[PDB]
Amino acid sequence: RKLEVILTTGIEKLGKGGETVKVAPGYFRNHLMPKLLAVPNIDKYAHLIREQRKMRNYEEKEEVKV
Amino acid sequence: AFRGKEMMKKLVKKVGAETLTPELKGKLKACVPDSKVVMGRAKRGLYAGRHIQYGNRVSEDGGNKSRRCWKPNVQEKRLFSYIFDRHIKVKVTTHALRCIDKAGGIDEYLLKTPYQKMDTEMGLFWKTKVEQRYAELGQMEVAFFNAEDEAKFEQGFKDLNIAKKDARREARKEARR
Amino acid sequence: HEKLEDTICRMMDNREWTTRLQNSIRDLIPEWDHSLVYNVLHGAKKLDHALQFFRWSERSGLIRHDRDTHMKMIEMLGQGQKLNHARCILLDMPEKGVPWDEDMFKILIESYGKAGIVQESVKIFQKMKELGVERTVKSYDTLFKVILRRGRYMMAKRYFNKMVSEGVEPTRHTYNLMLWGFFLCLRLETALRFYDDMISRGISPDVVTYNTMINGYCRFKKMDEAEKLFVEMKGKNIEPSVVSYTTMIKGYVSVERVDDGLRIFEEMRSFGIEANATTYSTLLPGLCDAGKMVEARNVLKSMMAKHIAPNDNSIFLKLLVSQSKAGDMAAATEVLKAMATLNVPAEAGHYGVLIENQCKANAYNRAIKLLDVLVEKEIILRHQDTLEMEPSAYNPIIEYLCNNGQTSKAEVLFRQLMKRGVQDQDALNNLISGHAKEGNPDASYEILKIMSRRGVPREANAYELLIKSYMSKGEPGDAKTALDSMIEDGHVPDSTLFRSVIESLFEDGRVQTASRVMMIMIDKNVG
Amino acid sequence: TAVQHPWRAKLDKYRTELTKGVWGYWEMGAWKPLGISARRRAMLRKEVLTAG
RNA sequence: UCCAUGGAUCUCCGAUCGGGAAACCGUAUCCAAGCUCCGUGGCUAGUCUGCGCUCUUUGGACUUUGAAAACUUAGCGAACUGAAACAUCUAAGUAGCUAAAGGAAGGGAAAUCAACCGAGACCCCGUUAGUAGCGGCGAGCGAGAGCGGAUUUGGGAUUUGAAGAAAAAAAAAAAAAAUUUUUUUUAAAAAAUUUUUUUUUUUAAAAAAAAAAAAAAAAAAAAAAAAAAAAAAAAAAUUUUUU
RNA sequence: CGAUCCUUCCCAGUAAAACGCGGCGUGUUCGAAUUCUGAUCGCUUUUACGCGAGAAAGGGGGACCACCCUCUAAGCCUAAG
Ligand SMILES: [K+]
Ligand SMILES: [K+]
Ligand SMILES: [K+]
Ligand SMILES: [K+]
Ligand SMILES: [Mg+2]
Ligand SMILES: [Mg+2]
Ligand SMILES: [Mg+2]
Ligand SMILES: [Mg+2]
Ligand SMILES: [Mg+2]
Ligand SMILES: [Mg+2]
Ligand SMILES: [Mg+2]
Ligand SMILES: [Mg+2]
Ligand SMILES: [Mg+2]
Ligand SMILES: [Mg+2]
Ligand SMILES: [Mg+2]
Repeated sequence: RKLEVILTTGIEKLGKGGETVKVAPGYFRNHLMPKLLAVPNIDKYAHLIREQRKMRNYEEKEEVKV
Repeated sequence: AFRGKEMMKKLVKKVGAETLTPELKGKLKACVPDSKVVMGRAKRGLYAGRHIQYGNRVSEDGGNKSRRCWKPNVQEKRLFSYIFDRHIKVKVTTHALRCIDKAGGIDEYLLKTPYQKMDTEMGLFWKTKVEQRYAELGQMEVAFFNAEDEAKFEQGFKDLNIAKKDARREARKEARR
Repeated sequence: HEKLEDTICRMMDNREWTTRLQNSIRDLIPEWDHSLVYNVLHGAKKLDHALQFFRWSERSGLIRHDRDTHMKMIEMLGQGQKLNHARCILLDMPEKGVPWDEDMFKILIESYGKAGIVQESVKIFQKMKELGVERTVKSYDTLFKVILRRGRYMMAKRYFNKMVSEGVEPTRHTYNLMLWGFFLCLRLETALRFYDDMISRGISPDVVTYNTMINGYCRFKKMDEAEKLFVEMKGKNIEPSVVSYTTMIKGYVSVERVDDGLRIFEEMRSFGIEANATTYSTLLPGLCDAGKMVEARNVLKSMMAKHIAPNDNSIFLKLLVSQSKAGDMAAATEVLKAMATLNVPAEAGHYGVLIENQCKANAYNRAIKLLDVLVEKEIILRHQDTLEMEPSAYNPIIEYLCNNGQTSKAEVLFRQLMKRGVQDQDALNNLISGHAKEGNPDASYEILKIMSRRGVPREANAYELLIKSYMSKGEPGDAKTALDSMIEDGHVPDSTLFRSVIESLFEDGRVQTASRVMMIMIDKNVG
Repeated sequence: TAVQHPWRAKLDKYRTELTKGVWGYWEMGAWKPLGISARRRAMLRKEVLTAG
């Protein structure tokens, strides 16, 4: 069994931030959930991560271009 | 046996029977759990409907039968809650753990499970508390800031910290003096 | 490609309003603005979809609605008589920071007026300035449109006194609406005094103004005054309205004047556009009650020569029965084909009345031709229809068809009629006689079984001809079967039929069956 | 006059539904159960057929 | 004396304010409001005001449900005994202990039966039948469906009007067959009512003006008042009106 | 007062399955099925999300498969006997 989770930061062997990955249930439940390294892949948290990353990455892009 | 009726009696007595319309009474009967929960420790945990079974242990050659029991796979676990930002220490079955994994956390399990499936007055309390906390967060927003505003705020906190540390040093000097 | 509002409305039309549909719609929309919400609300296939979208978009925090969005919601909520919805939405607008405008209130007043709940229109007209909003001109006119339609006339007088008290100039609309209410509510001298008050202000009457006067005088049963008002109307160098001449024809149809309606019909060539649907809707009952036919067939041709359907669809059967009782049979098929070609589904009465009219005058063959396509299209088994085939419409034709040939289509027609409501004794007896004389008395026996199953009482003579049709064809065993059915029914035959039955059994070699007939005539003592 | 046939109201309510199927029908690619259960539909059919 | 109705008084335990060897001991709860009496303090000293308790009234704060035979639904659950011993089996989900609910509870309108014919929620009574089936295939245990009765019931989700270039149809002309086939041109004409008060006109008769309402209880809740004539109270010019 | 809808429900950790018991349920594991702006194909419109067509979901009927019949689970309420 695996759980689909959406990463909030970059993890070395997993993937980049905002990307959905599959992890062991104990891994997410006991490490990634309390440290806010990943959220469960449901629609409310997917929407939250997508829109907040859109705002922050848009601010970073607008700062980086000029 | 008739757990819905005895829990309804407590609910009516606590709230007040004058506050309740007939249609609200009909609705509240549909929400109060009435599952067959007998064992005392299940009323204090989150078992998701698992309950101890009693049956026969059957010998191999003779077929002799003696009474045994089947116990649920209960573990005391700390489950992280997003809306309280802390761990909640609950006696759960592993079946309830698997249901919570499917739901996406203890908060989402409490939000999505209907009132009748909570099986327990304490489960009703926790579901009500998490629903109220999520309703409070549902009327809020956060504003974000430009990187130059972020730099100004970083410098503002730095000046506050330096003022606090110099005030502490001067307080130490004056209490020494 | 596609726009976004029509696929949003397709989404709300095809799927239940769940949370995942809302999430799909929210992920579908890249940017929120007022025009998107306006075109979604305009394009919604149901009102409940529009209300769900309007509440979800203001409760999700995705947008804050503006004045025209609230206006559209209140307009279409009151147009479908969801009055508390539009009241409660309007009563939350000060708290949203969106200022009240007068036009929202006057739409809500019209909404309460369409439901005939004019008391609330009066109340909210009073409570405009209590809430602190302008009440200048349109609110008065629509309040009058609401309350004089109900028939409040002295309240109209007082409210027009308040209308002229606080320095607001009346327009032609205000006087026309109160004039319509006063002429409607049987106040002659009041409406003439208000006409004088209109003339004191010196605003020029127009086509609608003279139309209101001729409507009022036409309901006064005073047509000479309407004609002299039309003389005054022509004297004022104004173009003739179609509504004015239609009102003339309505007043011409008080008792007789179909020919005056003809005479002013050629006066439309100074107007320009003749064929409105309401004139054709209103001219037929006068000629139908009068009994005038020659100048009606040509304009029945003309109304489909200009593609016009009447406002009332029951006018076709009225003209059918009047024109058939006149005697023009061959134009009744033209009326049937016109009914089939405009919109109207032909019902059972539209064929049945013509079947009766054809049967009463020696024209049975094309009646059979009509009945064939009536059976084939199965109009009798239609549930939408209101006009059903009357007992006058099948009792003579079943008599003819059974007495003069085929009883197969007679029993087909009556079996289609039994499924609707019909268990008439005369038609079933006619089927019995027809099947007996056609050489098929088994069908008469099964019709008698239908009588026994359906609770219809049975004759004693209908058994006699069944028995003798068995005996003529050479089946006396079936004759004894029918005799048993007759005795079990409770009727006793005559000794001549007993002699014929016993002889036909004896010369057929059926000794024991004849012995049973002999025993039953012992038990009944009939010779 | 409504108690001679008290089943006309149910029949008028379910007339458009009863054309879709016996137990259910397909809508938007998925199977959907019928609005009247099979035993109640059978009772309605018996009431219709006992009156011819 | 007695009866009917309504009142006054109305010790204690069980027992619930705390303790407790049941019928005893200890108990001014606590806190906002406004009122007569009470006492003390302070002003420029008069219908002067500002601080208090005790007890009275109305509230709101803690918390006190609560008993009860059998029936019901659940949890746990024997052994003697029978099998001519005994271990599967039987006794028996019985005895017992425990919990919760109600005057009844429970069940209940088919993811049910049938067999290609059809039935039509649930429970109770009769029958099928000690049959089918289960079983050291031993001892024993033992249906269902159907049929006959009793009661006879279904309701809801749940429904919906969908407000007014080319194809087709209808008119006029044309040809042919015994009506038919083909081509050519085309704001309003519906929205229905009654009471009361005042001032006028007009031949006591009936209509004119301007003032207040009700033709709402669709939906439920809150409040005032419960039918004719007369007595008293309050307001007004004891008396009238209302109550 | 005013024509009264603004939500207990999102609905699968379910049905089934393996082992153990049992009053068809239950302990431990585990785990589906058709649509989530339906899809596919054809048509005009001549460059639609219209019009038509076909096939698509589950349970049961003494292991199991095919066909047929019948029903629609995974919490609606309900008198009397
Ligand atoms: K034993
Ligand atoms: K023995
Ligand atoms: K022994
Ligand atoms: K019940
Ligand atoms: Mg005590
Ligand atoms: Mg023994
Ligand atoms: Mg037993
Ligand atoms: Mg017992
Ligand atoms: Mg009890
Ligand atoms: Mg009781
Ligand atoms: Mg009951
Ligand atoms: Mg029976
Ligand atoms: Mg099977
Ligand atoms: Mg089988
Ligand atoms: Mg069948």
